[PDB]
Amino acid sequence: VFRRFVEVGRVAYVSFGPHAGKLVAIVDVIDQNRALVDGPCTQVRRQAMPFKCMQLTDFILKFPHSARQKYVRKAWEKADINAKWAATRWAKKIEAREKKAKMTDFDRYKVMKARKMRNRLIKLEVKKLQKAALLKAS
Amino acid sequence: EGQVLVLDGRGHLLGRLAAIVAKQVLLGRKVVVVRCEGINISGNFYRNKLKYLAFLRKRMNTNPSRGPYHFRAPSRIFWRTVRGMLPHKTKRGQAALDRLKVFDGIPPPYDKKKRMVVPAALKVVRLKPTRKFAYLGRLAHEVGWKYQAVTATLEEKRKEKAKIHYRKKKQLMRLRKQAEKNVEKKIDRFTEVLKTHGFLV
Amino acid sequence: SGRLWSKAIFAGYKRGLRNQREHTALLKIEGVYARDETEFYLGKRCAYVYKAKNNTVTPGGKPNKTRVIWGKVTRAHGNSGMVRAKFRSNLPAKAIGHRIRVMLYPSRI
Amino acid sequence: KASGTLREYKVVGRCLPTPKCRTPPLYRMRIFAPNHVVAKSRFWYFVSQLKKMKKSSGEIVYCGQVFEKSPLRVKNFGIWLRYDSRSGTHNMYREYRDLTTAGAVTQCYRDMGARHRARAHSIQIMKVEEIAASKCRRPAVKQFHDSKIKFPLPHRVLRRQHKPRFTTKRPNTFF
Amino acid sequence: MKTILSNQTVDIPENVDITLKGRTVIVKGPRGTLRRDFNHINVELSLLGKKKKRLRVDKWWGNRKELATVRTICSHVQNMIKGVTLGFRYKMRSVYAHFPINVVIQENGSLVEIRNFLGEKYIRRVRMRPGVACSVSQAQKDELILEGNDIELVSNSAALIQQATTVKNKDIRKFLDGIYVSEKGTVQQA
RNA sequence: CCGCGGCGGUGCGCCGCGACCGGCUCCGGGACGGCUGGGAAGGCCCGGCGGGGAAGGUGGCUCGGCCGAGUGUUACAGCCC
RNA sequence: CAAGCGUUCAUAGCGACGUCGCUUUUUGAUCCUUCGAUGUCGGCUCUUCCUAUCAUUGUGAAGCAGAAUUCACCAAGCGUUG
RNA sequence: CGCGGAGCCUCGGUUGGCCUCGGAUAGCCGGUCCCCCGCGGGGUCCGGUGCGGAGUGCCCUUCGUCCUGGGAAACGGGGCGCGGCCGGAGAGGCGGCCGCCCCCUCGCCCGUCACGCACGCCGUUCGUGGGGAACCUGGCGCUAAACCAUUCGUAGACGACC
Ligand SMILES: [Mg+2]
Ligand SMILES: [Mg+2]
Ligand SMILES: [Mg+2]
Ligand SMILES: [Mg+2]
Ligand SMILES: [Mg+2]
Repeated sequence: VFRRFVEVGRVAYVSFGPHAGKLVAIVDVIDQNRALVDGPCTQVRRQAMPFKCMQLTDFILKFPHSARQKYVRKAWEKADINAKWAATRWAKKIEAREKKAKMTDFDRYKVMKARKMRNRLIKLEVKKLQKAALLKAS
Repeated sequence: EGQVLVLDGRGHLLGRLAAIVAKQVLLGRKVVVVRCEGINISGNFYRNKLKYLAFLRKRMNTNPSRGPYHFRAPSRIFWRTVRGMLPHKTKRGQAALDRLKVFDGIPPPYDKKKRMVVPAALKVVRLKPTRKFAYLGRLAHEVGWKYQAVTATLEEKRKEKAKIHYRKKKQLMRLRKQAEKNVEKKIDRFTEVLKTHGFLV
Repeated sequence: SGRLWSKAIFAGYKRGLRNQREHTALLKIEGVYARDETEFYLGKRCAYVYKAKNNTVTPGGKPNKTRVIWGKVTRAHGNSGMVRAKFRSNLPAKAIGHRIRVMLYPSRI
Repeated sequence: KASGTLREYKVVGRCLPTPKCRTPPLYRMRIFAPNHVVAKSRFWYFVSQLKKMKKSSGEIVYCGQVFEKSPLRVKNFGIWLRYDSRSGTHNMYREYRDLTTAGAVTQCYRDMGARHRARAHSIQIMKVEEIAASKCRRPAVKQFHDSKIKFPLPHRVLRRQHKPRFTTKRPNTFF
Repeated sequence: MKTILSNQTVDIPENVDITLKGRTVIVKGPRGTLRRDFNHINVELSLLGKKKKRLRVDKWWGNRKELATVRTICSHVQNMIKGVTLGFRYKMRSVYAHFPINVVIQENGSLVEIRNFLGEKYIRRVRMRPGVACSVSQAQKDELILEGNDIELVSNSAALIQQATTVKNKDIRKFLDGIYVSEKGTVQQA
């Protein structure tokens, strides 16, 4: 059973291609592999764009089925995608990948350290929880 | 990557896998394909049986003990298909095959190692869902294995065992997560520096 | 105290099918599967390194058992992030599917 | 003719003037091809069938793109077609639902390849024309065609099957 | 041509309670419980009707030959519902010129034992499948009653004895003897 | 002899660097011409003139908590085209 | 393909006038190999393969009641004699 | 078995990752208040994740040495430290879990000083007590069979075999 019903107005994140990593309102469906697509506030012209290069989100919005930019400018703008996206779990694990690649050798030295002691302060508690789990078993 | 490879044959495509194995065998990487019964083939069951039986009739008339060896175990069957994709007349090709190693079921050492999966040979990916097939296990049987029953009962015995480990490992993670929450203000300015350059979010 | 010499395999020497041309070797660097990827590996020194039987001199050292053919990556080799490298002496074929050790120290960052 | 992605290299050309006839007629064909040099060549194949006209005895006056008046707006392209099968030579109505006359036949040429093993050098376009909603016959097209139109992308394979050429995780295909 | 959608709703009665584990439908009514897997056919089985009123099978990016199957799943589900409410009854009437076909059920259903078809000494035996209760009728002379919940199982089993009883090296235009199915119906009719 | 000053030849053996130049293979930028004096689009609005899908609609039916959801039809615009 | 025969009825079984093929166990063409010569006909013995199935196993046909018989399928498993 | 000293040679390497099952028009995990079974397993309910963050795009562990004199962290680690009980057999070869001795006080911030600063240069670093082939110390065990010859034939050319 699916939950994402490629409508007139599924917001879709463009997995890849010339406009990778941008949201896009599917204005209207052309064919069995191509949509008429537009990302007003994410900077993507009304153009054709295939279902293979796009993945799609729980979000919908409500322009009708060949509305003309100004009207998908709104419906995006209120409803407010670019803030609601960024409270999602997408946006925060994207913009994490981002931040690892975007990481100087310094940063990485810090983490090496910060991890180590985290992973000890976490470990000593796990050891102590098994002590309490063994004394509970007694 | 480096070190020894372990590939879990289930859900793969007999030759599609073997081409990928054989490339990396020739680049010096040690591969160990496991669980070859599970390995599966495009075309319907019989098709490939009929195609195997065609193999079995191919046989050196004037003496057969020289003639082609139609090994019956899936390990061996696959080996063959890998081998046909090596230049095995030559020294690097035989030196290659030695870097390969192939089992029916999943043995000592290799039960006890995490283990990988070639999506580009993986059946769910490479095939269409409305198409027919053989398991090299059942193929191997109807051609003259003796050991489909045994490698079943042993793998059921291994699965039951592995499940215990999976469940105990499951129980340690539940301790990790509860112990993060039971100590989250003397690691609350380390976890900070993790999530800032991406790690752990 | 670690890599530096970054990990790579020597795959074949540049070849057609009923020919092969032993100047240029084909170098399969680890973690590089695209021709976009590979523009770092250009110009870098590399080394097929061995030991063999008789002792030989070692700069900053005593005479060791180790020797090296000592080369350089020229350019990329087809879509998949393979690289072509020509060493000073030609490579000895023994090395096919072994290590060679591509460095950083003619960096261009 | 071959292909790439076609373009409307529209063209007009007179049969150059003799002493007897000084102002001979001009004729726009919607020649419909991959560049100029062929779309030039392709009116004259085409005109030489119709008129008594030829590369010696003529001139192209104007050749130039006609380039889409409505390329952000999806449209129901029909095409009174003609081809040459291995047997005979055959007329067709066919519908493509692209948003741009050229791209619409770009389809057609790729299907005549596939649905009939007809190569471009055998095909002839009589005329493309965009059609309204109604007056579409082909159920293939006649479905994309509604308002509350609805998909999932059911058994979505992974591509990037070589980024991780191997992995521990087996893929996924429900999304 | 791929057809964007095809679907069908089965109207489930108030007696029964189907509950689908993903794709696998299980059905429990008065009579018993049945199960079946559509882990091949590949469709989307929703149970949309609240209280519990509709099975709806979708099909979705399907070309002609899978569109077929929408309706076939839809059937093996009705066919289950009729089985677990009413239950089926295939009757099969033995037929002859001469040697009386001499039937005798022999555990509960299970063994259907046939002496004398066409004077043959070999006593044909036939197993039923699990859940298929054969029984020799009354209110009629040469007539079996195969009761069961599952159509599939009940009609192999008819056919097993209908086919076990076949003549060889004759005119089967003339030699019209054996046991064969006369009436596919139900236990309870309503 | 100490200069290793200035000139002319080299390198014992392994090497590394630099800057000109030839040929190449690449990679960043930035400025313009034309064109159906480009098509397309945007924004701002405005004042008009028409047609289709189809409603913040209405209505037959369904499903859910008047409202929300589904289908069906006339089509004006309080959507859009 | 099909005009007929087959009491009737094309096609159970057949099937004209035509027409499309294989096959290399028939003979021809040909002259590519061999004339510093590859032992030239039959018989015996002995292997193995093919099917272009004569038997037998399992089948579908008949103008098959039985009996007996031809048409065909998988089929080359074991048979083919004095 | 342990732990000792030289030296032919043959090479490949230059952190590890210690684990479910499988599905794919679906899965993952939590928690059960409740129910059944043998700390577990199965069930039902709800709550989370699901272009997956108890993510192989993954996790871990560190990588110039020690001084000493603060904070954060504090019983961690060791002595081929030493005995006993496990569990693991598919071709185990590995874990695991318990006493006692002695020794050490290490992850992260910081002060504070130090280590041949070899005067821009190469095979640097380890898996290394590698694999194998030759020889110098102690304790405990060890203590042949095979072939020939002969005989026999159960076998025969000789060979082979009983
Ligand atoms: Mg070394
Ligand atoms: Mg008879
Ligand atoms: Mg007649
Ligand atoms: Mg001779
Ligand atoms: Mg035959």
